[PDB]
Amino acid sequence: HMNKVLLLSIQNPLYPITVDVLYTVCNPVGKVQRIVIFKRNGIQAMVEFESVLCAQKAKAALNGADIYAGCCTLKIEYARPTRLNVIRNDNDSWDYTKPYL
Amino acid sequence: NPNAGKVLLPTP
Repeated sequence: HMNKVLLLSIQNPLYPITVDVLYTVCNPVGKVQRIVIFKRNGIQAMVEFESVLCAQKAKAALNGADIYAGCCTLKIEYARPTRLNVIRNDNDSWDYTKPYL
Repeated sequence: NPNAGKVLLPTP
């Protein structure tokens, strides 16, 4: 179901996957509000965008792309949660409306 | 797969 939260699966994650990397990946194509990175079906992340349109733009532009040449291939689907909540801003979760510390 | 071969960032 279309939604403003995307679920990213990072195939062949040869390099670190942190919120700063995913912000530089996603935000130029769709405005990001929150990012949560976790391990489940491999290295995965949910990214909450400002709107459904912004999430659709990010999904269209990034699905199947590699973050870095030859690795870190993105598989993107709509996430189940309609919103994300970030406990703290660190390397694995970030709310871009709120300060570090 | 229209983004096959797309690369987003310089390698670290």
